[PDB]
Amino acid sequence: AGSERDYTYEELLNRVFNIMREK
Amino acid sequence: MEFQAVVMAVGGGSRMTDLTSSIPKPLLPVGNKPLIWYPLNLLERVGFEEVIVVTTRDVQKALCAEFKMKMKPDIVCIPDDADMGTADSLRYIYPKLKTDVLVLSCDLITDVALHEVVDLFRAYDASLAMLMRKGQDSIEPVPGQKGKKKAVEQRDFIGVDSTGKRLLFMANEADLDEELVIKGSILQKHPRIRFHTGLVDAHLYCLKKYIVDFLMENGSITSIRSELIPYLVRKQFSSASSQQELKSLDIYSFIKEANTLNLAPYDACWNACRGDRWEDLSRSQVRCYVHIMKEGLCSRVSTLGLYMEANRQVPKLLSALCPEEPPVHSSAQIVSKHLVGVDSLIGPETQIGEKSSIKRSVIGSSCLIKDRVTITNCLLMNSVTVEEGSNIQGSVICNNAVIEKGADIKDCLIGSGQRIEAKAKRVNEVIVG
Amino acid sequence: GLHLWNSFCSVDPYNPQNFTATIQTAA
Amino acid sequence: GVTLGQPHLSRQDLTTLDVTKLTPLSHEVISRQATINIGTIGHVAHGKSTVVKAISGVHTVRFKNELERNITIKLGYANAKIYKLDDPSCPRPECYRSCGSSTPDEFPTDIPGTKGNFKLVRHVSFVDCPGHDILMATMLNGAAVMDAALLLIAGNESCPQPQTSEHLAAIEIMKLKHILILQNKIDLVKESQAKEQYEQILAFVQGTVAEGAPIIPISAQLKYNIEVVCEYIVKKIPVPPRDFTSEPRLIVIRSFDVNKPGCEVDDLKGGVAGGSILKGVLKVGQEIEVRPGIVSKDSEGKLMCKPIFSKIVSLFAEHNDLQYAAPGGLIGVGTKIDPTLCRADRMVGQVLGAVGALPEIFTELEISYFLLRAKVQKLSKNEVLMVNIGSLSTGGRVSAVKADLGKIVLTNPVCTEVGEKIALSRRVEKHWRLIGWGQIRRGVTIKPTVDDD
Amino acid sequence: QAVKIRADIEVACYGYEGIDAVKEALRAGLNCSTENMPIKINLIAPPRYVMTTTTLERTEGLSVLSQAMAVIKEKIEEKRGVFNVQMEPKVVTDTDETELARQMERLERENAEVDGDDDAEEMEAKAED
Repeated sequence: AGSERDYTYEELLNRVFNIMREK
Repeated sequence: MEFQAVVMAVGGGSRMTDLTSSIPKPLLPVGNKPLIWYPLNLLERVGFEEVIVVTTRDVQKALCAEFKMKMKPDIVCIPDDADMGTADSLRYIYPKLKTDVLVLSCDLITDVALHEVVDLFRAYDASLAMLMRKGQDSIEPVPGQKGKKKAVEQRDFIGVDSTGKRLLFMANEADLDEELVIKGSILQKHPRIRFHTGLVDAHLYCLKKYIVDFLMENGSITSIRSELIPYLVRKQFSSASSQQELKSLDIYSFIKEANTLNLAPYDACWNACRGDRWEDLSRSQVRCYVHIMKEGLCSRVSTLGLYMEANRQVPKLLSALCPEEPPVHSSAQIVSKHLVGVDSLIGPETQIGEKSSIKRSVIGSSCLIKDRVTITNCLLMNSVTVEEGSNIQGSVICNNAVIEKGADIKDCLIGSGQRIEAKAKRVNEVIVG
Repeated sequence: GLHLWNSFCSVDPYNPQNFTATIQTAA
Repeated sequence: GVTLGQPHLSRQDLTTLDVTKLTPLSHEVISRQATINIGTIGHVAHGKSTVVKAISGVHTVRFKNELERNITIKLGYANAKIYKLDDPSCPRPECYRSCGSSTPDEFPTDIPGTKGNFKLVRHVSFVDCPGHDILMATMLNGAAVMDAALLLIAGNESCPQPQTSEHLAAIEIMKLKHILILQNKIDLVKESQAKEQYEQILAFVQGTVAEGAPIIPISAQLKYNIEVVCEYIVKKIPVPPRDFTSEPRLIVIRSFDVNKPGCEVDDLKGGVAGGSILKGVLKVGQEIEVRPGIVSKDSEGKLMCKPIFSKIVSLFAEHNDLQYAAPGGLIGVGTKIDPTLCRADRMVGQVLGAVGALPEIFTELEISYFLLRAKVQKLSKNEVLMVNIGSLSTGGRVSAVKADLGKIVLTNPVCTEVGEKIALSRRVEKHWRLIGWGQIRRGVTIKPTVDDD
Repeated sequence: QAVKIRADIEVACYGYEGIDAVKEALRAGLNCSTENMPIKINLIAPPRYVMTTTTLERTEGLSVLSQAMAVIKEKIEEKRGVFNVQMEPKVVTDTDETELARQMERLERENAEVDGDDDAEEMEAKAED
């Protein structure tokens, strides 16, 4: 999420997982 | 021209809710032929070639082009919604009918001859004719109801007078409490009558176009066999001296008939049909009568006990109806015949082996059998996979029944895809599924 | 004509994949 | 040609009428019509209708009593215009705005804290089907045109079902690699089960052209936590190259009539037929024909053929009014044929093309078949079965077999070019499960019944 | 003292003119209308049409409608069309109107396009035997 050109799968997994569960 | 038969199969016919099943009732193939095509056989036999059959589109998709009768079937898709009354169903198809009607149910399995009813109809030219039977005392092994269950039903009273022809009174005790009542003035004309209790109806009714014409305008009428016939039998004498439109549309209004010759002449009426007086039989306000038989088989399938009885009690009528159809079927891969009950049926795509004695019962398609198997006075039905160590004593089976090994059962009633372990018993048929 | 008919459906003559009607009449 | 529809998009000019565009990336197509069609697969336990509606809305229609045919394939489709949000600093999917086709080509940003005017990427149509084998059977023989595909791989289930294996077998047959696998039900699935499903996905995508495809999880059952797809529908944007100018050919997938009872004489309209245009550019006021036409078994038994023709008067897509249509997506035409022939999808499986573009019309043919499953019996000699071509199902009659070759006659006339594909299914159990497919080798022409008065 | 008369007609065309043929033909009929008896060109479902007329004299109305579909028949025959007469001119009652309206509404309901977004199909059994 820090960059724009391509992204790491597991970074986005952790980000969305944290967003959906706690906030 | 003479008649226009109608077969009524709108969901339940009279009341499907009395029993529970996964298949629509007309679609149910008891005796390896679907039940609705038993009345069709007699309809063809008497000489009819037109059947206006009313049914849901689901069943029309369901029977999947099985049999091609030589009739002229005209299937009409009833609206699905929830349910419509019989009178409403007759209302929906009004434009097609032109002559008299011969309304029929979709569950009548019978051996009667249709000669007597039409004979009386042509003879006494009345407005009704019913086929009725003395109530059959039903004694048989219980339908898996744990042998402990009783029900209370109305004791209907039906007052045929003297000769077993003219019907004058019909009612039931459901609304009554202790004792019945009569108008009284009838006894001054017919001093001696008699009563019958616990009989069997048929829904095989012959009507006349005035009845349906009157029915169409009236909106309070919803069922044919529930209120219409009692209303007719009541009006047979109620206000008969008062009369014999624009006020509840009196039934007496729509009766106009005479004797005039135009393309269909008639002979001199002085001595043509029992001519003794100046005029005997030319005018009729309303007349209701029945033909009461005393023996044979004229049943209808509306419960589960009737289901077992009809399944087990029509193996011999099939041979008389279709003498060129053997009870065995060459399409089935029969292994042995010496251990097969002669008084039993078997369908296509069946596998058997040692000790596969299907005794006095029925079996359907895709059936697979192994050693130590009997279907003794039972009903196995479609896509059944059974192996060694099996036995039944009479029940209902359906699609995807499975028996693995050593399952010896008595009165095994089972639903779709219900796996059964070894060494199981079903002394009470219950439901399971 | 034989024990083969089995209607099972509408036989409408205007089906363009099975046309059994006056198709194209003229003078 | 000329196409505005709504004031949101500008109007094209019917003056130049030049095929020199020849580009999927044109200003008045990426905003106007969905020339890029994408499929979605996954069989059971996912409910792709929900995720498709999440971007477009309610899709697919029926008629209950289809009448006449009752065999037309129940393929559904929808349109959506993807337009990424423009922001100097967008923490993706903050550079996302994609929604339906109502919004104009370049919408003025109204997001809190930022302004501007964001453009779109490319109009995209989505295609699906609520049946398992019918969808692969239909796109096997070149009926469903697509450039990419998506998979839902249901997360509320066990290890990938044999439905997945069928799906990879089909796509391997199709020689396409632009397939995005999208994990499902991440909301109900916990971290450990998500890792297990991810490992299974990697262990099962190997050995296929879909290996290495982007995998991303979506909580589609609740239609919530949809951010990841909201960003990679823009990020994952492979180029769908396309050729446009050639000759107009079309396959009719459905037909109907818009007239209502009680309509007066002056307000009578012709029937409408909707299908997919394969190649070429269709023009308003152009000349179009349908080769098979009306079939009529005469006293000889030969058909009537009669490739009837009528000038096209009106064309449209979805709700807009478009002229000079282009290949891609699904389009309907309000031809001038009498509605008594165009009512209730009377005849499906036809062809539509310009004058002089009538292909061969063979009824006896030879094919090259391929088996798919492991062990299987060879093709049966003198057998009755069902054949599926374009969007059309019929009961053929195979005559001869040269081991791995077959020559077969058809009970109904068929309009096809030699070298296309074919599907074969055998009547078994209480239905016809598909057995195989093939490519037509050569065809003996039927009697040339193309004639006119 | 008036009366209602109804007739049933079938018209179609399969040449190159198309629907523009029959639309041209049908508007010929009301072009031949007399000054006082009016005729309504109504459609209930293609390729069927219903003729309805209010009148006071039976013979003139029936004769004028007869020559009406006669000229329509010749005109459509000039275009390689079809022409069928099914229900002859006949006096009409209120019950006939009510039943025709009922069947009209029923068929309009049937012809309507129903939603088919359902994601489940009955397709494991499609045999025809």
